[PDB]
Amino acid sequence: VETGQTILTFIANMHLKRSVFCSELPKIRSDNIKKLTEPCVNRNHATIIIDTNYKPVFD
Amino acid sequence: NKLFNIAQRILDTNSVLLTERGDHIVWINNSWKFNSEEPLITKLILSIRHQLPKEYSSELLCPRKRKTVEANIRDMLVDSVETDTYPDKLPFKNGVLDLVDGMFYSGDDAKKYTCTVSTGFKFDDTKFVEDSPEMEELMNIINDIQPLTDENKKNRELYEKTLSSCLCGATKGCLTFFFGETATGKSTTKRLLKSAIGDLFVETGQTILTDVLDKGPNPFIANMHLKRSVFCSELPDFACSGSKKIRSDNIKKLTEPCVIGRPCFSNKINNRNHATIIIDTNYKPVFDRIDNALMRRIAVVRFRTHFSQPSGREAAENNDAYDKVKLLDEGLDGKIQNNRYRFAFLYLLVKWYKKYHIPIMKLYPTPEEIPDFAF
Amino acid sequence: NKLFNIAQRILDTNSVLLTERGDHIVWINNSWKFNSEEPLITKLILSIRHQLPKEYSSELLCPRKRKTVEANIRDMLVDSVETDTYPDKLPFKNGVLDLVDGMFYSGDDAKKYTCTVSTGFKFDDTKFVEDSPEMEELMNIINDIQPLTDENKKNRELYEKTLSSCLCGATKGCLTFFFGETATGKSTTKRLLKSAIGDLFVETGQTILTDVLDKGPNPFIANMHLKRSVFCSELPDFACSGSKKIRSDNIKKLTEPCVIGRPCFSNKINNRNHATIIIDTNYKPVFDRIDNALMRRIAVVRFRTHFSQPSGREAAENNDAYDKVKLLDEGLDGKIQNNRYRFAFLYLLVKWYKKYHIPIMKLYPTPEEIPDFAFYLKIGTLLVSSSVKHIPLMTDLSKKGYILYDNVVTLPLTTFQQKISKYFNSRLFGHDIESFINRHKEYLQYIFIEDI
DNA sequence: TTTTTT
Ligand SMILES: Nc1ncnc2c1ncn2[C@@H]1O[C@H](COP(=O)(O)OP(=O)(O)NP(=O)(O)O)[C@@H](O)[C@H]1O
Ligand SMILES: Nc1ncnc2c1ncn2[C@@H]1O[C@H](COP(=O)(O)OP(=O)(O)NP(=O)(O)O)[C@@H](O)[C@H]1O
Ligand SMILES: [Mg+2]
Ligand SMILES: [Mg+2]
Repeated sequence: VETGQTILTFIANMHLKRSVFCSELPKIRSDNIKKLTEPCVNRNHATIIIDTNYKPVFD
Repeated sequence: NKLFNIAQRILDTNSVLLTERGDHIVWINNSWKFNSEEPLITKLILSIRHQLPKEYSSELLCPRKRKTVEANIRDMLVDSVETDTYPDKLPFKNGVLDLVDGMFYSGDDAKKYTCTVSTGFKFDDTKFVEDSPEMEELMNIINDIQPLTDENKKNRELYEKTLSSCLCGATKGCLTFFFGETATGKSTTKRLLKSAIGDLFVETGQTILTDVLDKGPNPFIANMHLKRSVFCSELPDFACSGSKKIRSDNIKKLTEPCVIGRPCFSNKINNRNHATIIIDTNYKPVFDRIDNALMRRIAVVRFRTHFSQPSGREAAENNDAYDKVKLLDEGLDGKIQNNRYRFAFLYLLVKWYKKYHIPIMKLYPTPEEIPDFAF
Repeated sequence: NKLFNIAQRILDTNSVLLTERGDHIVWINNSWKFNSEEPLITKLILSIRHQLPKEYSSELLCPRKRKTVEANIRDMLVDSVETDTYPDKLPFKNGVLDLVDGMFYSGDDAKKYTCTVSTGFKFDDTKFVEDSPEMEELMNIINDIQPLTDENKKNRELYEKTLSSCLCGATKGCLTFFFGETATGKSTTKRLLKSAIGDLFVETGQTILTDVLDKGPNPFIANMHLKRSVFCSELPDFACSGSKKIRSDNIKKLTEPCVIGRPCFSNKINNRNHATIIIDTNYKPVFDRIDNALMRRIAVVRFRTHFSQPSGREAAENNDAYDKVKLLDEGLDGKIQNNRYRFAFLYLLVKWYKKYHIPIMKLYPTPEEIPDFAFYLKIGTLLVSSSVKHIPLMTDLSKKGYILYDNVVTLPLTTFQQKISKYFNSRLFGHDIESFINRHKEYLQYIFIEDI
């Protein structure tokens, strides 16, 4: 699954997928980061892989 | 048992098929059709009654038994066959026209290409020639909107390539902007396109570019399924106070082969993107995020001819945004509305397709036309 | 079998059709009717039972067997048809009135023009005459609201043209503003028009102007499908604070032949625009952005006759917003509501349509009425744009402050500011001048007319 | 269930 600047900054399009891709990180909303770790938010089965162009800055 | 054999015989003719989305497509009157709010399977059961044997035909006249046959058919349909896999076929209400050669297929020949959408009108091979005065009148209309001058050569070619892309059913990698001032012929071009392709043409609202799509039913997105041309007219002056500056993420989704959106009282959320998306603009677009991905997704076609009235002619000739000034035809919107140029603009589109989009179809961006992309 | 034969003879008469929007239109009582929540097909089956032989008519008295016939009918209707394609036909509840002629058609003659809308009242030829002693009173009313004088000559003609175009089932390219002070006759004109065309007249809200048209269910715009006259009322002085301006985005959208907007619990997002859109005003409208594409779609009709009570008459004869003052008629409002002038006004509209909108129907704008367009109108006659006709004249252009830059034509910002300060002050157009400078910003390719 | 509501 591909998704941009929505999950970091689609609940149905995250269920049972083994991988979720986010691109061009345009903060990163660390509260959202903590949410994707838990198995239940639907069930999380995805190695959420992010590709970046520049060094990211957290909140 | 007898109604089970009727359903099996109907299924043996491959006139009902199931799509991965969940549609039931029927083959009535030389055209594949699907509709979630119309008894299309029963319409086929009634029409197919002439091909079944004599004793099986009388049983199909009672409506109640036709729903029994329909239930049997819907239970038989477990598999799912891919549809609309031919990007160089033009579906009409009575056949399919090949865009590489000039051959038109009607009947079982057109059935091989599972074209579930259609133009909505029949193919009449009497005006699809080149001759007849409709073509001569139309060629004057087009040559005034986009003159054949050398400075317009690249613009005229981009104009031809974008319009001929509406014939090809496939995913298009660019979003074209029709830029011009008032009375430039953009809406005339759109209305000519609509009569040429008919039901393969849909107009959508502004929320497909400025508003987040994922919320509730979205008929403005669900109606673009398999359409080959989407027009979003009247781009507002976002470069002002109190406005929404399009959206750079929507363009990424609108270029993807799959678009998410569901109709009312329906669960089908996947739509296939086959449309050349053109936006009618008096102002060139601006975006919240200018990325590198956005660079190869936008093309601009500029209209620089003013169709003025005899009263306001002198002022028009002293305008920078106009290269030619012509005379407005009051009785021209009526001719387009009555579909007079339906099969002449269609021939022009077919010729442009044969010249440009075979054997490879692709649209290229023109980022050196937007002030924002200059930096 | 027997109920299948009945359904086939019903389709042989072509009394039920399927439209491109999925609606089943039926031909009952000399009119094409459609309704998404009414049993119109079974209504036709019961009504049409008299044209069937004896053995078939008796089986149509059972509601259960009329549903079987209806179910058979919907299965045989596979192809759509085009509807409402004749713009010069006025459909009534019992026929269609030709506008190019005075002919009225009722029967199979009116069936050819598949007009799915109608006024909703039966046409009366005994009142559609001319003499009609109510017509004298109607002439008295109309000649007061829009007097027949030399000063109110082009305004009276525009008034007649706008009201006549409400009979045409085609797309109108202009939006008309009924502008006047209080008690000038705008609502009387609206109520007279509503009485004459009936259900072809619809009253809509203010959202269709000042908000987006496609943000989910918007019944205020989906009710204008196939309507020939749309009225908006009382824009709340948009030039003042706490107001949302006209949003010229919708003005161009409302002119297009198709307007995007959907009703509740439906996916029909395309509506056909056949409407003359008229807005009653006490103040001139103000738009968010002024464009040449906006000045091409605006017309204004002025109302300048005051109908006052005897007490406050003298306070109205000294007002510059009124040209004439007349006694208010207290019983006039109730007479219009009773459709007393229903057919006299219709005869007037048909006569004016024959005078103005034949053979080509088109509404023209009046940019010289809106005060917001004055700046653009002045600039249109103040400047010449770029080049080509002026390169050989640059020898005489060395003086008068003209310089050379980028080898076409140039003018410094200070020079243009000083020059434009000499034609009109910045007291009212300072923001307008700044907006023009910003939009056309440094150098400015523009040449004065007097320097040519 | 969509709209209504958030
Ligand atoms: N080749 C032509 N010859 C004569 N009249 C034409 C021609 N092309 C267009 N017109 C007319 O010119 C008018 C303006 O065309 P239109 O399609 O509205 O352009 P437009 O740019 O979309 N208008 P706008 O929305 O203000 O930008 C219409 O009445 C057309 O019928
Ligand atoms: N020709 C006429 N002779 C006498 N009275 C008339 C005439 N025309 C209209 N009236 C009456 O004059 C009154 C005021 O007219 P009205 O239709 O309310 O204009 P108006 O512009 O809508 N008022 P306002 O909403 O404040 O702008 C009403 O009671 C009408 O019935
Ligand atoms: Mg236009
Ligand atoms: Mg009023």
